[PDB]
Amino acid sequence: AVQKVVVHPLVLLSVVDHFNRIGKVGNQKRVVGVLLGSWQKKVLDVSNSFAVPFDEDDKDDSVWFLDHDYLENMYGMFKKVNARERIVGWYHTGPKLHKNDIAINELMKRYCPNSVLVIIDVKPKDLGLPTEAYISVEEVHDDGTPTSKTFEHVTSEIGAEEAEEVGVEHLLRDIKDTTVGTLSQRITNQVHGLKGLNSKLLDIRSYLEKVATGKLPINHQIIYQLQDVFNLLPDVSLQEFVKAFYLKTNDQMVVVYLASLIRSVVALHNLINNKIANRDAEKKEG
Amino acid sequence: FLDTVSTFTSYELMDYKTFVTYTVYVSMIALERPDLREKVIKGAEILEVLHSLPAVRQYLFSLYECRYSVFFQSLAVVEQEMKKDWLFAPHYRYYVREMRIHAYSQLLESYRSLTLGYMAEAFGVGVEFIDQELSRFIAAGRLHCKIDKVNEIVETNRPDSKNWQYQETIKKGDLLLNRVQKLSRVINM
Amino acid sequence: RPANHRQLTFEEIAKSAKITVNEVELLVMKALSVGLVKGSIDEVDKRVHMTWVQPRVLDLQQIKGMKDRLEFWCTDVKSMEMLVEHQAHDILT
Amino acid sequence: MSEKKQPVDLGLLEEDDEFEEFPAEDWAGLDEDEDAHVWEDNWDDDNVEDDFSNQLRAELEKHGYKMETS
Amino acid sequence: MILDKKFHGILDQGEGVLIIFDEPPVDKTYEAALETIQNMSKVVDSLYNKAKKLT
Amino acid sequence: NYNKAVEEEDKMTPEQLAIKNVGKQDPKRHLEEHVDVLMTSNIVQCLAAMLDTVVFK
Amino acid sequence: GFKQTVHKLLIVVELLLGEIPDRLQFRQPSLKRSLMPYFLLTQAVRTGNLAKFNQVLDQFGEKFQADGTYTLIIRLRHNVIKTGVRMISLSYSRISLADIAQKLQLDSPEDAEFIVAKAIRDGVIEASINHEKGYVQSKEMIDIYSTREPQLAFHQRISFCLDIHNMSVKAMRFPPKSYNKDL
Amino acid sequence: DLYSRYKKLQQELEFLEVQEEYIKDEQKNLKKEFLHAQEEVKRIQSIPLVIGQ
Amino acid sequence: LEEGKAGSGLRQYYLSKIEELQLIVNDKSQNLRRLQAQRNELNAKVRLL
Repeated sequence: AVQKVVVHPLVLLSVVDHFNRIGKVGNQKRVVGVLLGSWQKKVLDVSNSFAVPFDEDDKDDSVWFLDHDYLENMYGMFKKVNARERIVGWYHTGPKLHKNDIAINELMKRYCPNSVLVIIDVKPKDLGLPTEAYISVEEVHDDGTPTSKTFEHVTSEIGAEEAEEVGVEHLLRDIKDTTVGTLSQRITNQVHGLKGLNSKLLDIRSYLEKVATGKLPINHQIIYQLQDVFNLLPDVSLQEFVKAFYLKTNDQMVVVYLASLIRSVVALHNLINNKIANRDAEKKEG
Repeated sequence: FLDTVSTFTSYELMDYKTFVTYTVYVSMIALERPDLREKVIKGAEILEVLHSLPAVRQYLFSLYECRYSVFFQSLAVVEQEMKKDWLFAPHYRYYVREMRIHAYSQLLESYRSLTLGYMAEAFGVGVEFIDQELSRFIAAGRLHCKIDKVNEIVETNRPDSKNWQYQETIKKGDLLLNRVQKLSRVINM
Repeated sequence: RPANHRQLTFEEIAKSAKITVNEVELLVMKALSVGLVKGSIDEVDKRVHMTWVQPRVLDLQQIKGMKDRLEFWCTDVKSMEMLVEHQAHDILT
Repeated sequence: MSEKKQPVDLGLLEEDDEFEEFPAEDWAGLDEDEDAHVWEDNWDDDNVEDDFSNQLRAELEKHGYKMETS
Repeated sequence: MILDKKFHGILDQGEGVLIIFDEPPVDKTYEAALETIQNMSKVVDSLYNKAKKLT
Repeated sequence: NYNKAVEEEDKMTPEQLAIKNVGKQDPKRHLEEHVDVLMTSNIVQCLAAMLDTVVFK
Repeated sequence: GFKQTVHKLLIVVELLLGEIPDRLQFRQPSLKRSLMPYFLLTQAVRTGNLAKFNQVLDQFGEKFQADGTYTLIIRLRHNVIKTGVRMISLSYSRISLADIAQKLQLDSPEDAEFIVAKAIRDGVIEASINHEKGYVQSKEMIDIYSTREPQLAFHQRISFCLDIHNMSVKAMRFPPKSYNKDL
Repeated sequence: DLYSRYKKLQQELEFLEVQEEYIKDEQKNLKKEFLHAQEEVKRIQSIPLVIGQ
Repeated sequence: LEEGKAGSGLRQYYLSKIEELQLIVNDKSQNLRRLQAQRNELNAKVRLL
């Protein structure tokens, strides 16, 4: 149904406010906020959101506390001031997906339309993208397990339309723009290996742990496609790609001729002014 | 000589028929097939002046037609007529060799491999002479790649387009490298 | 065989299926007709090149070999990251 | 140093004192036909010219007799 | 007609093998060679200005 | 095409630079734009090692 | 006036490899007169006639053989046949017993393959030594690296050319510093 | 004074040597600020505008 | 004796060569800081823009 979503940083800075208005009490649980957006178009666009007092139990996980009057009053007044945005779903700040999320999401599945779920981290130490759109749809399983709520990962992007780019750029004054060239390219080409190294290294360790020490079926069926796609590149002998290395290396030669020739053109004004300025300033100094 | 439309009989320096007879060498040899088809074959001037002497028409239609059996039999008139001239004699050695290598590049252009039978019958000469001909035109002529006689068949490869088309600038890269080394010699002195 | 000259010949198919050499073309034609394999062989002399396929049941030697090749890929990407980033961070930053 | 060129120029003066204007005029007999001409082509034309100066200089008049004999 | 370059092909007499091929990237060596030839005049003129100002 | 399109004027520059040598009248520098062209051309060099890493491992 | 020595010795040591480039792009009336006695023999190197040119050298040879110890010319007297057989390496593959052996002034079966093999052991050429019926064949593949391992072929060309052009970039960076140093 | 010029001069060696990495920092940072302000004044020029004479 | 004039003399000449290396570092600081004044004046100029 929905291919991609658009999440503005305003809601995540509202999660910064979720971490600001705590009051130093010692709970810091998965505070659930009422996510708002535009479900009209096929693409989802989050503009702003708000929160609702949400408290769980220490031992029992099935305890969840929501509010209907606060949702209808905040949504009623928010719709009165801005009717272009309506309820879409919710989101929790907890890093782990608990079992009670089917009951928490089930309320906004009954009263509200199909709600999207977003899992983020309480500490911004994760290098990866903090936002993951999880659609709440029921899927048929091939093994015969009963139909239940399944959270499929929907791709997400963090973009601002008109003003939040200006506000973020003015508040930071440290981040740089695209700036195609040497630095913005070589930084990605340096740290990219760590950007994949922390993800893969962080995932395959617990993966290999759950291979031998795993039960409660983790959908082992998708592991066959995992190792299949991993074995779709069986160390090609590079025999056919030699001519492609001749093409890319020939373009490399083109960049060699462009650099040497163009820089040789740049040497004109320098290697002329260095003489005509020094000898004339010297002969005319005294 | 493209302005031959406005030219006329000039008894002061050279007659018109002598001007055509003198420009038929630089035009017939110094031009390739597209240059002839564009300039002279499309033009009506040579179509007008070919009726004066029937030999020129033979040296144009036979060369453009790639018939060496009659071009070599009639080439002796170009050899004898080429010399004994005021300004055209001392260059008689260049037109012969340049025309022979130009015809060999013409026939060898559209032909990759060539047996000695069709070549000997086409040119009408013994194999013992074309042996030293191509042997001297591999290094001396420098027209195409190395030739082999493992099967007694003229077989060339000519990889002069794909990689050599990009390698035509390496000479200017090395000469430009020596020229920027001279630029380094200008530094401080 | 995941790697190390995956390319094969019809001798193993005809030997394992006790079928003649005239029916192996209909056998691979049926294999491509079912849709479980996309293998297209550009061979001149009889050869059997295969493509993407799904086990769909189980493979323990491919789980252990999956850990071997996976750890090898991970330590090679880590080795290239430390190698390039080692002096690259010191000269460019 | 530019001072070692003097004895070499003295050797050139000895080479010029061997023959007095003899190679300038005798070689000028061919230079008058070589003057203003590109000397890059004169290496190939002089290569094949000197190569054929011994025997088979023209050889084009002989092919008409070599057709029936070879 | 191959000497007239109306299509891609080449004949043969000993084996009679026909080969058809083409070279699409024509606009690379032309622009590169023109940049080299045009830059030769730049470096030579630079050596004329420096050779004029020095000696 | 832009590089040659500037070199066609850079062929005429050594005449003025060989005549006047005093004062600057053209606000165009002809240098930093070509530097930027070289920066855009260095993407092939910077990504060639990337293709070397993807092909390697 | 001084480059006639480095140019003279230059072409003298260049004609040893069989390919002798003459004076083409330089026009000065010093190297011409310097090369006038040497022109007949430096043109006689490529044709490679042993008996005639052997007498031609000592015939009018005064200064180039009076230069001292006649070392490189006494090596050239037997290098004529090596440059000639290198021209044979630039020639067709099959070697006959009468046509090309009589042409090379060497008509004998043993020393033909023996000296040709002495040209093969040098390593500057490529040949396929095969004996089926008695004739000596050769593949003589002089095909350039076009579509034959190009990356390893001009790899060092790219690295070296970028090193020289890049130290030339240093040679266009430092002189501007030597310009702005005083101001 | 004669022999003290060596060790006294070493302080000038350190004081002038310390400026190398400093001018490296300035020449590497002020051009980053040059492209920052350059793109900042470049992005001011917007496509929607009025055409005059 | 013959040390302060010969041994410390060549040590002082080596100190003069060190002053030449500090002249290369010196004028490199001079032209690098003049180019720094050029870039500072240009970026300050677009700052005035």
